[PDB]
Amino acid sequence: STHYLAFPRASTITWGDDTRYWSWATVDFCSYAIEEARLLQVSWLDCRWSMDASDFKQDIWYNASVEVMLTSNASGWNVPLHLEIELPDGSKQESQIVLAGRQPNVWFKIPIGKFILRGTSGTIRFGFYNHEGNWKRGLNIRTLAIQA
Amino acid sequence: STHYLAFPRASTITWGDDTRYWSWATVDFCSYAIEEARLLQVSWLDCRWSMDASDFKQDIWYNASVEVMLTSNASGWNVPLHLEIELPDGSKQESQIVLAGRQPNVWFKIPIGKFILRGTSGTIRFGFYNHEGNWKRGLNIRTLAIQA
Ligand SMILES: [Pt+2]
Ligand SMILES: [Pt+2]
Repeated sequence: STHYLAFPRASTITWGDDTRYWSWATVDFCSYAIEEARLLQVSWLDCRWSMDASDFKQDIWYNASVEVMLTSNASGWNVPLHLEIELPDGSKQESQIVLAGRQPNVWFKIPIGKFILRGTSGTIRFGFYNHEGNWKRGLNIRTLAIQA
Repeated sequence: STHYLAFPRASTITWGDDTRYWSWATVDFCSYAIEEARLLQVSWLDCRWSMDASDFKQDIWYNASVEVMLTSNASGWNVPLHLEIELPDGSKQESQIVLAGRQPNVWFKIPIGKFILRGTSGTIRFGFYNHEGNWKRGLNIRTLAIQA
Protein backbone atom coordinates (compact mmCIF):
# COMPACT_ATOMS: atom_id res chain seq x y z
CA SER A 1 0.00 0.00 0.00
CA THR A 2 1.13 3.58 -1.05
CA HIS A 3 0.72 6.20 1.76
CA TYR A 4 2.16 9.33 0.01
CA LEU A 5 3.32 10.47 -3.43
CA ALA A 6 5.72 13.42 -3.55
CA PHE A 7 6.26 15.26 -6.86
CA PRO A 8 9.64 16.75 -7.83
CA ARG A 9 8.45 20.40 -7.18
CA ALA A 10 8.54 19.38 -3.43
CA SER A 11 12.18 18.13 -3.85
CA THR A 12 15.38 20.17 -3.42
CA ILE A 13 17.04 19.69 -6.87
CA THR A 14 20.41 21.44 -7.36
CA TRP A 15 20.21 23.59 -10.60
CA GLY A 16 16.46 22.75 -10.81
CA ASP A 17 15.60 26.45 -11.42
CA ASP A 18 18.31 26.70 -14.10
CA THR A 19 16.72 26.31 -17.56
CA ARG A 20 20.10 25.42 -19.19
CA TYR A 21 20.28 22.28 -16.97
CA TRP A 22 16.65 21.26 -16.02
CA SER A 23 13.10 21.56 -17.56
CA TRP A 24 9.58 21.40 -16.07
CA ALA A 25 6.62 20.01 -18.02
CA THR A 26 3.01 20.00 -16.65
CA VAL A 27 1.20 16.68 -17.36
CA ASP A 28 -1.91 14.84 -16.03
CA PHE A 29 -1.50 12.14 -13.26
CA CYS A 30 -4.86 10.40 -12.45
CA SER A 31 -6.66 13.84 -12.63
CA TYR A 32 -3.94 15.78 -10.79
CA ALA A 33 -1.75 18.40 -12.46
CA ILE A 34 1.89 17.58 -11.72
CA GLU A 35 5.21 18.93 -13.09
CA GLU A 36 7.88 16.40 -14.18
CA ALA A 37 11.52 17.46 -13.57
CA ARG A 38 13.47 16.72 -16.85
CA LEU A 39 17.30 16.71 -16.59
CA LEU A 40 18.91 18.06 -19.80
CA GLN A 41 22.52 17.88 -18.40
CA VAL A 42 24.48 18.40 -15.12
CA SER A 43 27.78 17.25 -13.59
CA TRP A 44 26.22 17.76 -10.13
CA LEU A 45 23.05 15.60 -9.90
CA ASP A 46 21.38 16.00 -6.49
CA CYS A 47 17.62 15.42 -5.80
CA ARG A 48 16.44 15.20 -2.18
CA TRP A 49 12.83 15.17 -0.85
CA SER A 50 12.36 16.22 2.85
CA MET A 51 9.47 14.83 4.97
CA ASP A 52 9.18 14.43 8.76
CA ALA A 53 9.16 11.21 10.86
CA SER A 54 5.82 12.56 12.36
CA ASP A 55 4.25 12.19 8.83
CA PHE A 56 4.47 8.36 9.34
CA LYS A 57 3.36 5.66 11.80
CA GLN A 58 5.91 4.29 14.29
CA ASP A 59 7.06 0.60 14.41
CA ILE A 60 6.01 -0.03 10.76
CA TRP A 61 8.39 -0.91 7.85
CA TYR A 62 8.19 1.72 5.06
CA ASN A 63 9.84 1.33 1.62
CA ALA A 64 10.64 4.26 -0.70
CA SER A 65 10.71 4.24 -4.47
CA VAL A 66 11.36 6.91 -7.16
CA GLU A 67 9.76 6.63 -10.63
CA VAL A 68 12.06 7.83 -13.51
CA MET A 69 12.45 7.65 -17.35
CA LEU A 70 15.70 7.88 -19.45
CA THR A 71 15.18 10.09 -22.59
CA SER A 72 16.38 9.39 -26.17
CA ASN A 73 19.34 11.75 -25.30
CA ALA A 74 20.18 9.72 -22.09
CA SER A 75 23.93 9.69 -21.28
CA GLY A 76 26.60 9.39 -18.48
CA TRP A 77 24.61 6.71 -16.55
CA ASN A 78 27.65 4.38 -16.43
CA VAL A 79 28.53 5.94 -13.03
CA PRO A 80 26.81 4.79 -9.84
CA LEU A 81 23.64 6.62 -8.81
CA HIS A 82 23.82 6.90 -4.97
CA LEU A 83 20.42 6.24 -3.29
CA GLU A 84 19.82 7.47 0.26
CA ILE A 85 17.35 7.66 3.15
CA GLU A 86 18.64 9.89 6.03
CA LEU A 87 16.75 9.49 9.37
CA PRO A 88 16.38 12.28 11.99
CA ASP A 89 19.40 10.91 14.04
CA GLY A 90 21.76 11.31 10.95
CA SER A 91 21.83 7.54 10.27
CA LYS A 92 21.42 6.57 6.60
CA GLN A 93 20.24 3.75 4.36
CA GLU A 94 22.71 3.84 1.41
CA SER A 95 22.49 2.16 -2.01
CA GLN A 96 23.82 2.31 -5.56
CA ILE A 97 22.34 1.57 -9.00
CA VAL A 98 23.76 1.75 -12.58
CA LEU A 99 21.18 3.08 -15.12
CA ALA A 100 23.34 2.73 -18.34
CA GLY A 101 21.82 -0.80 -19.01
CA ARG A 102 18.16 0.43 -18.93
CA GLN A 103 15.91 1.02 -21.98
CA PRO A 104 14.92 4.68 -22.60
CA ASN A 105 11.35 6.20 -22.87
CA VAL A 106 9.79 3.74 -20.30
CA TRP A 107 8.91 4.62 -16.67
CA PHE A 108 10.61 2.32 -14.11
CA LYS A 109 10.77 2.54 -10.29
CA ILE A 110 14.11 2.67 -8.33
CA PRO A 111 13.90 1.46 -4.70
CA ILE A 112 15.99 3.69 -2.36
CA GLY A 113 15.61 1.58 0.85
CA LYS A 114 13.46 0.68 3.90
CA PHE A 115 13.03 2.37 7.30
CA ILE A 116 11.10 2.05 10.62
CA LEU A 117 10.60 4.71 13.39
CA ARG A 118 11.19 3.53 17.01
CA GLY A 119 11.76 5.54 20.22
CA THR A 120 9.12 9.65 16.37
CA SER A 121 9.83 12.97 14.54
CA GLY A 122 12.46 14.98 12.64
CA THR A 123 13.51 15.36 9.00
CA ILE A 124 13.72 12.22 6.80
CA ARG A 125 15.59 12.78 3.51
CA PHE A 126 14.92 10.80 0.28
CA GLY A 127 17.50 11.37 -2.40
CA PHE A 128 19.70 10.29 -5.21
CA TYR A 129 22.92 11.98 -6.37
CA ASN A 130 26.07 11.70 -8.41
CA HIS A 131 28.72 14.44 -7.99
CA GLU A 132 31.39 13.15 -10.40
CA GLY A 133 32.99 15.32 -13.15
CA ASN A 134 30.95 13.64 -15.95
CA TRP A 135 27.76 14.80 -17.63
CA LYS A 136 24.46 13.08 -16.60
CA ARG A 137 21.78 13.85 -19.30
CA GLY A 138 18.13 12.90 -19.97
CA LEU A 139 16.50 11.70 -16.74
CA ASN A 140 12.80 12.61 -16.22
CA ILE A 141 11.43 12.35 -12.61
CA ARG A 142 7.75 11.56 -12.00
CA THR A 143 7.33 10.99 -8.22
CA LEU A 144 8.64 9.62 -4.92
CA ALA A 145 6.34 6.81 -3.64
CA ILE A 146 6.32 5.75 0.08
CA GLN A 147 4.70 2.30 0.83
CA ALA A 148 3.98 0.07 3.94
CA SER B 1 0.70 22.14 -9.50
CA THR B 2 0.26 19.14 -7.05
CA HIS B 3 3.25 18.68 -4.64
CA TYR B 4 1.98 15.70 -2.53
CA LEU B 5 -0.84 13.16 -2.48
CA ALA B 6 -1.65 11.54 0.87
CA PHE B 7 -3.79 8.36 0.95
CA PRO B 8 -6.25 7.64 3.78
CA ARG B 9 -3.96 4.91 5.35
CA ALA B 10 -1.70 7.90 6.37
CA SER B 11 -4.74 9.65 8.00
CA THR B 12 -5.95 9.28 11.60
CA ILE B 13 -9.58 8.11 11.06
CA THR B 14 -11.64 7.46 14.22
CA TRP B 15 -13.14 3.89 14.00
CA GLY B 16 -11.08 3.32 10.80
CA ASP B 17 -9.86 -0.09 12.11
CA ASP B 18 -13.44 -1.07 13.04
CA THR B 19 -14.93 -3.26 10.27
CA ARG B 20 -18.54 -2.55 11.43
CA TYR B 21 -18.01 1.17 10.64
CA TRP B 22 -15.26 1.45 7.91
CA SER B 23 -13.92 -0.69 4.97
CA TRP B 24 -10.62 -0.72 3.04
CA ALA B 25 -10.44 -1.65 -0.65
CA THR B 26 -7.12 -1.89 -2.60
CA VAL B 27 -7.38 -0.31 -6.10
CA ASP B 28 -4.95 0.97 -8.80
CA PHE B 29 -4.06 4.76 -8.94
CA CYS B 30 -1.79 5.58 -11.97
CA SER B 31 0.25 2.35 -11.29
CA TYR B 32 0.31 2.73 -7.49
CA ALA B 33 -1.54 0.40 -5.13
CA ILE B 34 -3.64 2.50 -2.75
CA GLU B 35 -6.38 1.64 -0.22
CA GLU B 36 -9.63 3.69 -0.29
CA ALA B 37 -11.28 4.29 3.12
CA ARG B 38 -15.06 3.50 2.69
CA LEU B 39 -17.40 4.76 5.46
CA LEU B 40 -20.31 2.32 6.05
CA GLN B 41 -21.75 4.32 9.04
CA VAL B 42 -20.60 6.41 12.07
CA SER B 43 -22.02 9.13 14.34
CA TRP B 44 -18.44 10.31 14.98
CA LEU B 45 -16.82 11.17 11.60
CA ASP B 46 -13.23 12.38 12.08
CA CYS B 47 -10.45 12.14 9.41
CA ARG B 48 -7.21 14.08 9.95
CA TRP B 49 -3.93 13.84 7.98
CA SER B 50 -0.74 15.07 9.79
CA MET B 51 2.24 16.53 7.84
CA ASP B 52 4.96 18.96 8.97
CA ALA B 53 5.51 22.62 7.94
CA SER B 54 9.14 21.52 7.03
CA ASP B 55 7.59 19.28 4.25
CA PHE B 56 6.69 22.55 2.38
CA LYS B 57 8.37 25.71 1.04
CA GLN B 58 8.04 28.94 3.06
CA ASP B 59 6.30 32.14 1.75
CA ILE B 60 4.26 30.19 -0.86
CA TRP B 61 0.42 29.84 -0.92
CA TYR B 62 -0.64 26.16 -0.68
CA ASN B 63 -4.23 24.91 -1.19
CA ALA B 64 -5.54 21.57 0.13
CA SER B 65 -8.22 19.40 -1.40
CA VAL B 66 -9.75 15.99 -0.50
CA GLU B 67 -11.20 13.72 -3.21
CA VAL B 68 -14.37 11.78 -2.11
CA MET B 69 -17.36 9.80 -3.53
CA LEU B 70 -20.89 9.33 -2.00
CA THR B 71 -22.10 5.67 -2.37
CA SER B 72 -25.59 4.45 -3.42
CA ASN B 73 -26.24 4.02 0.38
CA ALA B 74 -25.14 7.68 1.11
CA SER B 75 -27.04 9.26 4.04
CA GLY B 76 -26.93 11.89 6.89
CA TRP B 77 -25.05 14.48 4.74
CA ASN B 78 -27.63 17.19 5.55
CA VAL B 79 -25.38 18.25 8.48
CA PRO B 80 -22.37 20.49 7.93
CA LEU B 81 -19.04 18.79 7.22
CA HIS B 82 -16.40 20.87 9.10
CA LEU B 83 -13.19 21.37 7.04
CA GLU B 84 -9.96 22.34 8.81
CA ILE B 85 -6.27 23.18 8.39
CA GLU B 86 -4.46 23.54 11.79
CA LEU B 87 -1.01 25.25 11.62
CA PRO B 88 1.87 24.56 14.08
CA ASP B 89 0.92 27.66 16.23
CA GLY B 90 -2.66 26.23 16.83
CA SER B 91 -4.27 28.72 14.39
CA LYS B 92 -6.84 27.20 12.03
CA GLN B 93 -8.44 27.68 8.62
CA GLU B 94 -12.10 26.60 9.18
CA SER B 95 -14.83 25.81 6.63
CA GLN B 96 -18.13 24.01 6.17
CA ILE B 97 -19.77 22.13 3.28
CA VAL B 98 -23.15 20.31 2.90
CA LEU B 99 -22.85 17.08 0.82
CA ALA B 100 -26.61 16.09 0.78
CA GLY B 101 -27.10 17.94 -2.61
CA ARG B 102 -24.29 15.99 -4.42
CA GLN B 103 -24.78 13.11 -6.91
CA PRO B 104 -23.50 9.69 -5.72
CA ASN B 105 -20.91 7.35 -7.42
CA VAL B 106 -18.80 10.27 -8.89
CA TRP B 107 -15.44 11.47 -7.48
CA PHE B 108 -15.43 15.20 -6.58
CA LYS B 109 -12.81 17.31 -4.76
CA ILE B 110 -13.59 19.32 -1.54
CA PRO B 111 -11.26 22.30 -0.89
CA ILE B 112 -10.36 22.57 2.84
CA GLY B 113 -8.49 25.94 2.67
CA LYS B 114 -5.20 27.79 1.91
CA PHE B 115 -2.06 28.36 4.01
CA ILE B 116 1.43 30.00 3.85
CA LEU B 117 4.45 29.45 6.20
CA ARG B 118 6.25 32.64 7.42
CA GLY B 119 8.69 33.15 10.33
CA THR B 120 8.93 27.02 9.29
CA SER B 121 8.14 23.64 10.96
CA GLY B 122 5.67 21.76 13.19
CA THR B 123 2.55 19.65 12.64
CA ILE B 124 -0.02 20.80 10.04
CA ARG B 125 -3.39 18.99 10.30
CA PHE B 126 -5.77 18.42 7.35
CA GLY B 127 -9.17 17.17 8.36
CA PHE B 128 -12.89 16.97 8.10
CA TYR B 129 -15.31 15.94 10.86
CA ASN B 130 -18.89 15.87 12.04
CA HIS B 131 -19.55 14.80 15.67
CA GLU B 132 -23.35 15.14 15.78
CA GLY B 133 -25.68 12.35 17.02
CA ASN B 134 -26.79 11.40 13.46
CA TRP B 135 -25.53 8.62 11.22
CA LYS B 136 -23.15 9.58 8.33
CA ARG B 137 -23.05 6.64 5.80
CA GLY B 138 -21.40 5.92 2.42
CA LEU B 139 -18.43 8.24 1.92
CA ASN B 140 -15.37 6.80 0.08
CA ILE B 141 -12.03 8.70 0.47
CA ARG B 142 -9.42 8.60 -2.31
CA THR B 143 -6.67 11.12 -1.37
CA LEU B 144 -5.62 14.47 0.11
CA ALA B 145 -4.03 16.68 -2.60
CA ILE B 146 -1.72 19.65 -1.69
CA GLN B 147 -1.13 22.23 -4.53
CA ALA B 148 0.86 25.54 -5.04
PT1 LIG C 1 15.26 12.37 -5.66
PT1 LIG D 1 -9.68 13.85 6.04
